[PDB]
Amino acid sequence: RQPYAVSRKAGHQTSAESWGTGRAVSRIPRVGGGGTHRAGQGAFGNMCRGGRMFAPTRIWRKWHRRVNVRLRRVAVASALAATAVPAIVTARGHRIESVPEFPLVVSDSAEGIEKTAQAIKVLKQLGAYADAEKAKDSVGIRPGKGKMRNRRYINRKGPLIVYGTEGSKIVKAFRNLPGVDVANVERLNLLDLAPGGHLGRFVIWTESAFKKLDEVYGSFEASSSKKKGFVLPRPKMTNADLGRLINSDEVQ
Amino acid sequence: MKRNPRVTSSRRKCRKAHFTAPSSVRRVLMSAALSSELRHKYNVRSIPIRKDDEVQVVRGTYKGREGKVVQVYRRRWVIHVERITREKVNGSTVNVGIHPSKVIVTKLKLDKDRKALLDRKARGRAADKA
RNA sequence: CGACUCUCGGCAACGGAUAUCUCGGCUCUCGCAUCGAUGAAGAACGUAGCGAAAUGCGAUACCUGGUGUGAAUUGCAGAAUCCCGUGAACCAUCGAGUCUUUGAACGCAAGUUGCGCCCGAGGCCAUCCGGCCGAGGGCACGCCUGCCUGGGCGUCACGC
RNA sequence: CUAUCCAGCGAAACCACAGCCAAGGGAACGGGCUUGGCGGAAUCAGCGGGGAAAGAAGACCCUGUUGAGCUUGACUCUAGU
RNA sequence: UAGGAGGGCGCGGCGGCCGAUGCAAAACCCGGGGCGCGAGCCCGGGCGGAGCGGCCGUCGGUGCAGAUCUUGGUGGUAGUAGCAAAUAUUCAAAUGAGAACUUUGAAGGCCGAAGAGGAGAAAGGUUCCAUGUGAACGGCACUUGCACAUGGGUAAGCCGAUCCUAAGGGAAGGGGUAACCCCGGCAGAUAGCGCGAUCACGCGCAUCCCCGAAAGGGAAUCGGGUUAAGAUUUCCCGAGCC
RNA sequence: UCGUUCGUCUGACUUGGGUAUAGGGGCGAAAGACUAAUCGAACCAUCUAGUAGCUGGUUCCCUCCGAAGUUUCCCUCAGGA
RNA sequence: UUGAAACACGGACCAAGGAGUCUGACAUGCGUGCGAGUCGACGGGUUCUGAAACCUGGGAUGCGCAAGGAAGCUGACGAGCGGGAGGCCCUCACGGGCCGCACCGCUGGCCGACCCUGAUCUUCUGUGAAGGGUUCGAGUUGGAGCACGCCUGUCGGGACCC
RNA sequence: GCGCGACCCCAGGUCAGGCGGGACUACCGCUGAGUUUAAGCAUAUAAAUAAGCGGAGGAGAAGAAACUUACAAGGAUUCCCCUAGUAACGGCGAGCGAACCGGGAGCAGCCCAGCUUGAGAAUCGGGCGGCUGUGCCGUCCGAAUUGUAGUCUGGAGAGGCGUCCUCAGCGACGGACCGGGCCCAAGUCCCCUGGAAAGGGGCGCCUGGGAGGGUGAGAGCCCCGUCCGGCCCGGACCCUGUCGCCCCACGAGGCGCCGUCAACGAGUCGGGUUGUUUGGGAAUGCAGCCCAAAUCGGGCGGUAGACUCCGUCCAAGGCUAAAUACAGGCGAGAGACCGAUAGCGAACAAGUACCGCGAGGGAAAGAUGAAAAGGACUUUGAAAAGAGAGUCAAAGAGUGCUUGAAAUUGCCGGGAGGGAAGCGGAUGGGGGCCGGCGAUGCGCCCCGGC
Ligand SMILES: [Mg+2]
Ligand SMILES: [Mg+2]
Ligand SMILES: [Mg+2]
Ligand SMILES: [Mg+2]
Ligand SMILES: [Mg+2]
Ligand SMILES: [Mg+2]
Ligand SMILES: [Mg+2]
Ligand SMILES: [Mg+2]
Ligand SMILES: [Mg+2]
Ligand SMILES: [Mg+2]
Ligand SMILES: [Mg+2]
Ligand SMILES: [Mg+2]
Ligand SMILES: [Mg+2]
Ligand SMILES: [Mg+2]
Ligand SMILES: [Mg+2]
Ligand SMILES: [Mg+2]
Ligand SMILES: [Mg+2]
Ligand SMILES: [Mg+2]
Ligand SMILES: [Mg+2]
Ligand SMILES: [Mg+2]
Ligand SMILES: [Mg+2]
Ligand SMILES: [Mg+2]
Ligand SMILES: [Mg+2]
Ligand SMILES: [Mg+2]
Ligand SMILES: [Mg+2]
Ligand SMILES: [Mg+2]
Ligand SMILES: [Mg+2]
Ligand SMILES: [Mg+2]
Ligand SMILES: [Mg+2]
Ligand SMILES: [Mg+2]
Ligand SMILES: [Mg+2]
Ligand SMILES: [Mg+2]
Ligand SMILES: [Mg+2]
Ligand SMILES: [Mg+2]
Ligand SMILES: [Mg+2]
Ligand SMILES: [Mg+2]
Ligand SMILES: [Mg+2]
Ligand SMILES: [Mg+2]
Ligand SMILES: [Mg+2]
Ligand SMILES: [Mg+2]
Ligand SMILES: [Mg+2]
Ligand SMILES: [Mg+2]
Ligand SMILES: [Mg+2]
Ligand SMILES: [Mg+2]
Ligand SMILES: [Mg+2]
Ligand SMILES: [Mg+2]
Ligand SMILES: [Mg+2]
Ligand SMILES: [Mg+2]
Ligand SMILES: [Mg+2]
Ligand SMILES: [Mg+2]
Ligand SMILES: [Mg+2]
Ligand SMILES: [Mg+2]
Ligand SMILES: [Mg+2]
Ligand SMILES: [Mg+2]
Ligand SMILES: [Mg+2]
Ligand SMILES: [Mg+2]
Ligand SMILES: [Mg+2]
Ligand SMILES: [Mg+2]
Ligand SMILES: [Mg+2]
Ligand SMILES: [Mg+2]
Ligand SMILES: [Mg+2]
Ligand SMILES: [Mg+2]
Ligand SMILES: [Mg+2]
Ligand SMILES: [Mg+2]
Ligand SMILES: [Mg+2]
Repeated sequence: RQPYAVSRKAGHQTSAESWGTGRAVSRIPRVGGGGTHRAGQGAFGNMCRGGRMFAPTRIWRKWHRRVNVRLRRVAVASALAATAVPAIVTARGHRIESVPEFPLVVSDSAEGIEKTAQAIKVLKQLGAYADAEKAKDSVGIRPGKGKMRNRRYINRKGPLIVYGTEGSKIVKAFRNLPGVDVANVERLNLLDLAPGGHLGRFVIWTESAFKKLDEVYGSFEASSSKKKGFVLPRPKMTNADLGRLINSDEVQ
Repeated sequence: MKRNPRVTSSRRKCRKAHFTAPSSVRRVLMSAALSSELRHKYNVRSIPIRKDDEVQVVRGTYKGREGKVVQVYRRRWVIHVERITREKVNGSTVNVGIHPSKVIVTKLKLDKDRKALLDRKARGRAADKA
């Protein structure tokens, strides 16, 4: 967030002073002088016209909040896990009825593309282009004050391409497409892996990024991850199939 | 998308730079697309308009009406052209304003400096076409 | 039935809330360092074909000049060669110029366009080869370096 | 000369809703509550019983760990001599 | 009741998802139809003419009947109180759409010259004069006006300022002061030097600056004319004065 | 403020202009009078959104639970632990 | 307010604005991550829409893992009982026995302050075999803590508004 | 009846020159309150703050130990984190409150005065003159011996010896940094509604360009722009990159040794007392007055005191970027902010109109339409206006004109009323409104073809 506040001096650039009691009017401060309509009008209240606001907004609010580094990492792990489950992506709102396999992984030949037409053509072999079109035709002006606070157009979310060879040109080939985002594999971002707080961004992994996702996040072993002091969280259940638990021979 | 951190993407500042522009800038904004054939000839897509160009409004309520420009009226963001004109209640005749982006320059008033401008805007387009 | 009162709807008023806006504000961030005795900031008065304000400018007065762009200004009129050019423009920009009375304000003062003194381009006649009318321009305060003219047996040497 | 009427012009204080009484009960003096008396459109000009009428966050008194002016044998300081 | 908690309704953003909208969005109005116990919601019709809603997460300048609350509007009071000092107006005629209020004439009256007359100081600043007038204003009215609009007008050797001092005020050197600022006789080669001579020099320098009065002191002007508005003495005519 | 009736009217008289004294200061033939409708301490801005145990107000629905004016201490009794 | 329809005060009516918010410290409760650890918060490298994000250090920075004393200083030598959830074993079962977390109650032990005590050894002033205590500790015989978020409460700030 | 020189001081409209005032964010110095808190209040707190008075810059200030520490010690200044709400200070009450260590950002150290040319002021300024021109050179005056230049600064240094090692300038051409200008992809194709196509359908295209803005309604492709970069013009440059000519000394430095000297800042330190301030407590800084030094010495080592030892530094002269601050100014960029009673007081001729003698106070006020196409003309009226008409998609959007709420008023239609009305619960009578207000379809059968 960027900070926002009212002026330190709002409402307090009038030199008013209450009339006191005995003038058949309330005891609120009133502007001095004469010759204007402003003379005798209330001031310095938050109830006045032209006075303060109650408890004025100040720049030293808590704008930025802190989350533990290990909790960010755990959350990125859960978001990556949720990218792999087709029902989660489809629930989350991506048109995937024609993508070949999950997790959707394309060859490194994608890394070399340069042009946006080439990126579209690449999406055509895959099933992503239904989603990309969904964003492209769902772009529309943001309702409300956002259409004058420099937040004119909104759109949907399209596939998130992840690449492994840094300095590749797919970052520039895919940029112009509305709703489609491109990430590097070292620095995954939660705002992309789970927009809106909802799980299951439709991620398209390139073949370079996919094979080093293990080298980056590691496994259930100390120091296996490229990140220090981090191992994958373990779930509170190994198998979450209540059907199989309850209907197992032991339980039944 | 925008990468240069010197050009504003603010609606307020852009509307300032538009509606407060001086005449030397209003000329550049008063640009019109060339006709398809004259585009084919001069290898340019748009040109700022002149005193005596032949324009052919394509989208106003006066579609299809060819007319020479008679008064490019930079204050009200309009141009007055021959005979594309209406009648007041009393019967006086007044030229209407058509925004320059709604006309196409069918025939062009070749000044020598215009020839130079067409050369520059031609080779700029084509040196990046090739 | 009718008048009056209360009341419901329809329509009309008064009034400008709400709804949609916004060349404005606020907040954060970044780059730079540039006023003035070579007269600043501020103030006053003027200045446009038709202007009062605001914006601009200073008796060259909503501008002069160079450069850049390249055919306008515009509410009305007008002159416009101003059009393949030494070139329009309430255009941009900045080096050449102008910059009224004031104001630290500086000849003296100031409810005064008050009262002075000096130089002096230029002209007149000759009371001389001098004087009169001048265009302009000086004349403040403390201070430094130097120079000029000076003062005091403050210390002296030499002298009548 | 006004006040009254007429032409013309034309405000303000004030206003919870409003305006007939008796007795009772009640925050111990009700326009509203209870039991009665009654109660018939709409206006005119007065008047000063009432509306515990308007004017004013009572000045009389008290409370305040609020002041202020003044005094002195109050407490702590100070110019001056 | 004071109070506490839970679940929800509603306003405005942000990250997401699903949508509506020139075949009519937002808003607002309705003796329209419903849903919920309720906050509230959904639909219908009209005006409207360009945007808007729903769900999840989350955030907030988030919900009004009071505060002699603040700003703006509107009522009843109410066509009511009221418009009453300064004696007084009346009749013809003219203009005009329109006259108790304008203009001319006539008559009656008042001010009664320590005035309701003729001029000035300060103050005002164009109110002065002419022509025209839709509105507003002149607490009734208006053809009218000190109103609105466009024009015009203020002439100085002699009238004043300017000059000199009064009470007093500011100040150069100096004394004080943290510095702005405060003291002027404190005596300092004092602000200024002066006069005769320049064909140059001599003599003097004493209570030593500036400001301060349109009622103090004071170089000089009178008469007659003249303009829509200037002048008595500002212009013209004559005659003077410094 | 107006009307009538009054006080003084050659004097410690009435008055214009100039000028001096400016806030805990001025000035007072003394009333705490006057110092620009303000005076038992002017007015303007700022510290300042002064403080308040005191008065007034404190914004949506439903469901559920639901009291106290009593002890002890306090310059403590309108208050707080 | 014990008590309001009150002859108690505010309210003529309408529309819009209008009053427990922000920040710091602390605390309980709850959620999440890790868990004798936990925080990357000041910096550094990266960052092709980005004040974001990601990486980095820490071998001792904050808190926590040790406390008692004013201080010099010293600094936990290892726990039993009664009731207990729950499990287990025996019986046809009723009933009986065993292990018994948490928590509650009881008694102790060890560290330290104060007191008391004193074999040996030792650098003669130190140690400390044994024995202690109607004393005191915010101790130990349970490692649970750190960080973030939310509400509530106390306090400082204008601090619910006038 | 003198001529001289020095000192000290005059007056000069002398020649040449520097000063004063303005802005307030940030910065430096002085001065300096109280409201408040302590539930009173007087020390304390507010606060070493607000106000007052001055002074600068792009940053200012500080800065190269008379430091801290007690360590295995480190090593200028400034800022951030931690130290730490801790030690300390406080009617030990309210409260207040730093530093060392450590980690980071950036790091650069320097020059004077004194003993030191004495064959000899080697120095500096000014007038004039020249040239190559931010200076150099010549000449003449002056400053100066009461000391200019050079060497030196404690880490040293001066001397003496030594193989030795180290030093110079001018050109070009860029890069780099800054400003400016110009240029740069793609539909305006067909149909429909529409006043307007930027809407819907269909057929297509660009995208290293779908930031934003304009254009007659939701415009990637109409326009300005955005991405990639390209081109050219001008600046300061004083940073380095390579080329070219110029060849680095008997001077200076460094290094090694020697042992002889070894010079170091005064009403200053330091001490008493007073006042203020601090966390600084037998006194943290500062300041006034008095006392007033030291050279085998002086200041520190957070409890005053004397002695012994130890750790440490060298004041009383000066300069110094970087990291840091920034409601002012100039130029930019962004926003989970405000949307005309909001947000700056000011969206607008807002610090304006207006008030006050003056210090000062100080508002209100935004929206026609796509385009004025701003209503010709006819007629009633004295006129404003009305009624027809016309422009427009609509003017009932008609110059305070987008929509147009309630309060409140009028007219039309209905309803009801014996000193209130309104409201709750019953229905009843009027209205007004509801066809999802209320159905006609299922099974069995026979054709007649589907
Ligand atoms: Mg009243
Ligand atoms: Mg405001
Ligand atoms: Mg009448
Ligand atoms: Mg009664
Ligand atoms: Mg009553
Ligand atoms: Mg009754
Ligand atoms: Mg009457
Ligand atoms: Mg009556
Ligand atoms: Mg009466
Ligand atoms: Mg009465
Ligand atoms: Mg009272
Ligand atoms: Mg008390
Ligand atoms: Mg008192
Ligand atoms: Mg006493
Ligand atoms: Mg609020
Ligand atoms: Mg409201
Ligand atoms: Mg209200
Ligand atoms: Mg209420
Ligand atoms: Mg009457
Ligand atoms: Mg009367
Ligand atoms: Mg007389
Ligand atoms: Mg008279
Ligand atoms: Mg007149
Ligand atoms: Mg009238
Ligand atoms: Mg004089
Ligand atoms: Mg006089
Ligand atoms: Mg006189
Ligand atoms: Mg004459
Ligand atoms: Mg009288
Ligand atoms: Mg007098
Ligand atoms: Mg007088
Ligand atoms: Mg008075
Ligand atoms: Mg308050
Ligand atoms: Mg107050
Ligand atoms: Mg009470
Ligand atoms: Mg309590
Ligand atoms: Mg009572
Ligand atoms: Mg009563
Ligand atoms: Mg009361
Ligand atoms: Mg009332
Ligand atoms: Mg640790
Ligand atoms: Mg047990
Ligand atoms: Mg609070
Ligand atoms: Mg107090
Ligand atoms: Mg108190
Ligand atoms: Mg008190
Ligand atoms: Mg200050
Ligand atoms: Mg400096
Ligand atoms: Mg700590
Ligand atoms: Mg303090
Ligand atoms: Mg283009
Ligand atoms: Mg189309
Ligand atoms: Mg657009
Ligand atoms: Mg002080
Ligand atoms: Mg002291
Ligand atoms: Mg310095
Ligand atoms: Mg907001
Ligand atoms: Mg406003
Ligand atoms: Mg419209
Ligand atoms: Mg519109
Ligand atoms: Mg309207
Ligand atoms: Mg209504
Ligand atoms: Mg009656
Ligand atoms: Mg009823
Ligand atoms: Mg019924």
